Amino acid sequence: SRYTGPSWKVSRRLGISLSGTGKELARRPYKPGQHGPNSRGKVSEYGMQLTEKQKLRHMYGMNERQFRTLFIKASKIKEGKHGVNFMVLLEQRLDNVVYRLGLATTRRQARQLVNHGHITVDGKRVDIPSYHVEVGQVIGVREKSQNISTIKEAVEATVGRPAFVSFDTEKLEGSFTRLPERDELYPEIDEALVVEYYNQK
Amino acid sequence: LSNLIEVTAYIPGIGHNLQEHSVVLLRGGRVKDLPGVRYHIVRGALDTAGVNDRKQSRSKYGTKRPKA
Amino acid sequence: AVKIRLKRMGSKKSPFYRIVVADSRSPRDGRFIETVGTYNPLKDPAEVVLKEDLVLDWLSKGAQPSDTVRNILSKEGVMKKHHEAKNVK
Amino acid sequence: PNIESAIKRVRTSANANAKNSSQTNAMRTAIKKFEEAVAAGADNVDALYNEAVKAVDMAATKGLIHKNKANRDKIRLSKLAK
RNA sequence: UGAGAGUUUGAUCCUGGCUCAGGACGAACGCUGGCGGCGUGCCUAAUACAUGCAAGUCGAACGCUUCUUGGAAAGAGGAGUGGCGGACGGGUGAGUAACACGUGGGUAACCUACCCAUCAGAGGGGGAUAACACUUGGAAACAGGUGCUAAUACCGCAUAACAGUUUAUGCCGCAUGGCAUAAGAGUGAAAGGCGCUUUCGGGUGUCGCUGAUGGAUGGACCCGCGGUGCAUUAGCUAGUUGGUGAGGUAACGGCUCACCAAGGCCACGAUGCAUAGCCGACCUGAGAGGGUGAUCGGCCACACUGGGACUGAGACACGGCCCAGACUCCUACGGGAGGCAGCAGUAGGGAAUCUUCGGCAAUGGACGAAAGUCUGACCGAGCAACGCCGCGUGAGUGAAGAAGGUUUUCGGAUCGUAAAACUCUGUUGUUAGAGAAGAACAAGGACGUUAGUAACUGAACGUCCCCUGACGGUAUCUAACCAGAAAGCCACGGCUAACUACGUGCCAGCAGCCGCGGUAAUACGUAGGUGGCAAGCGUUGUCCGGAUUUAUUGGGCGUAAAGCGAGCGCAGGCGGUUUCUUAAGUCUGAUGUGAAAGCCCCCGGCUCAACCGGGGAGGGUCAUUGG
Repeated sequence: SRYTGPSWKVSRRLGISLSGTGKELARRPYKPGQHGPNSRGKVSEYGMQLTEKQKLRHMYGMNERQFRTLFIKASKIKEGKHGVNFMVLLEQRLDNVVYRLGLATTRRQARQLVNHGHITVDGKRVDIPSYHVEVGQVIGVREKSQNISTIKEAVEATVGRPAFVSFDTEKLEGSFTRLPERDELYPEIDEALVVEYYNQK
Repeated sequence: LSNLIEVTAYIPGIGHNLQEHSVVLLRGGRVKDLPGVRYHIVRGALDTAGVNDRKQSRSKYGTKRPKA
Repeated sequence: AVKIRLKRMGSKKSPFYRIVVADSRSPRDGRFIETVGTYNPLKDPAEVVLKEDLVLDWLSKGAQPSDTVRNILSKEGVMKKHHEAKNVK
Repeated sequence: PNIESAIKRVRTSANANAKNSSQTNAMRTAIKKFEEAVAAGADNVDALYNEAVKAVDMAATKGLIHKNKANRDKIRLSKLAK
């Protein structure tokens, strides 16, 4: 499964945008349902760690088993911290590479582009979105049929291109220069609440 | 029971169809109503039948999904 | 009846083989004496690795190859060396 | 029996048993015939010692006693007469 | 790499139990389900078993017989004598508390078919028998009698002692003794087949045959140490413990005998009773630990229940023999036949566990000189969300919030950018084209080299032609078409994330622990909404954690549970100061070993991942030798 629901209730429940600052929390910044505008008392310190974890899980649209295995894998580095290495491994998945490069507006669109077989790493096609893109691998746009309507238009309007992403808008090749850093990556949510959430799992 | 030791067992839900000499299935679970009862029968698993109003936790009580 | 034979180590339809010296009564994947090289039927020019200093020692003690082991031991030039050590002295 | 080859082994081994027992009894009586004449103190005492030795030796080439049993036997008899 | 919470009271602190929040599984069952990849699937009655298959092969060891092409040579069948195989491979865990297993050693007490090497032989004779032909008794299974015949079948005679044993010599070892050399005494084997040269040539290639010695491989025996409950189980032994001799075995030995003696084992747990195959490993834990021994590998034990031997290099024998017993079956009543804990399958037991499938193409195994024949091992296919992993059931833009549902103080709020509408996409689906790797070979032809030869045939490997796929038209790749076929289960009073209506009225019902329900129930039952997970989601059972709640790590005994009513003392546990010595504990170095697969570290291949491969570390309370 992935998810198909209204995708905007989700942001109103975390209190974070999740869609490139394009405002879902413009009107009614409160939660969904009857008891939306009428908030109530405090939230535990279990609700806080759960809310941080859900923020990160819904950012990149993955499921709970895969999230937890990625977290367990990031723990075997021991070079740096354990939340930084996590949120950095999270960025190296082929879906974020298409999002950051700029071939798609959303992450759902980028996911459908990499699922339906329209992109290639090093020339060879790769079809599965949880792929692990390493540093220095020019991912391309299937030079067979790169004349599609939405890819073309979403290359023009560059809302955000980062300081670790390289790209050329003629051959349509991009790559990571090097690994990013927390200052360059959502210094807003957390990586410590999420680490504590998995201590008693 | 098949091993020939005797026990009493609670039958849950609203309304059943159990009569003398009908064959049933037991699971663990102790009721806190009176002594001497330590088991539950499971609804909709043999001669016993699922309850016929439920709409909310039909996986217990053994109710099938209704088109309503 | 010591032998030099192949031993299957793939998954289901991607086989791999270890070259092994075993007593002939043993099961194909059961007990053996020691391992002597490797062999890969895929990988279009098939891959052989082997020590070839234990093959020449077992051969001179009466071990005997199977039919495929003899083919891949002559493609490596091990049977010629046995020839030049035994019937030459 | 069920298998065809198991039916042949039955008669083959029956025949082997027959002749094996015949020849073992031959050897045993040769030895005993020497012993009963060394226990009497009789003339013609080295010839039947020779014959008993030969009997044991021939039984060992017919696959009836192992080979160490034959060494043991010849030793025992040697210590009795010669 | 060591997280806690609720619950004794009118309120408190301490003690204390009970319960919950994490994992995992050969799982079962309730509701519900789209696919691929890799794995897994009688835990119960070691219950009883219809039907098919699971072990044969050799005509280049030997005589016969039937055909297809009266004397003809080949091809294809049939039984028989003889060799080798049937002790492997495959199944199960009933017995077993012991050298059964693990780890470390010993055998100067040992055996070993096929395979590799070395030395020496391979001479000359004899008497039979199955088959076949005729014949008797048989319900049958099957038994007898007469006559002829072959061999690599069988038996004696020769020749061989390098084997064993005894004597002298030399060297040596941990008692018994070991090695090498010399003699002396009695003794023991053997078989041919197919080719080449064939002047009688009498020579020779190859595969077999006999004796002796090594290697390899497989087995046998003995020893140190280690892993379970009960003392509401303290005595156990009479071939028992030792000696002398005799027999016996591959082999040492009370292994078994006759005699002689009175010994052996036990509080450091003998004996008995109950339970159990053992290990690599697997789950959990911060660790020390605790709980399991299913898939895969190693060792053991058993084969309808209980005794025995025979053949053989090897069995006291898994689809062998003989006897007894229970059970089942056929019979002319005199008698006969059988053993799924091999693969499928059936009835029964159970909460519960699969097809009476294809093929020897690949790897291994038996026989054969080889083509080959056999192989339910094995390689593939079928069934099942049983598990792990991967990808879907669309994507983008879209408002004053369309209709409807729920609520409302009747203004509105929420389901909700969610639908609509516009533009896109084709992983999947469908239809149509193309389309694999897994295969290396044996055999058969030509050609070369080396060691043997009088010489050639052949031997042993090199180079080249030629020859084979069950899965299967499978994976995969290309073209067109369509958002169309593909979301459910649990919870929402506190623990613990997520609230309002209506119905009912200590009823109907709910609960893991606190506890809810008697007119305005966020705790029962529905609806709207919300939370957690998702092709799954909950429930019951079992184990480790939380539990310092058996505390070595790591607790206590004035009043909470807990100092024997007091002394005297055998065994045990622990002991003042100091000089020299020893090296049992302790510390340390080097060498051997602790299989493979697993966990872990680095690297690499399947579009990724599960999964697969290569190189390492780790794991001993271990042994030997030096400080």
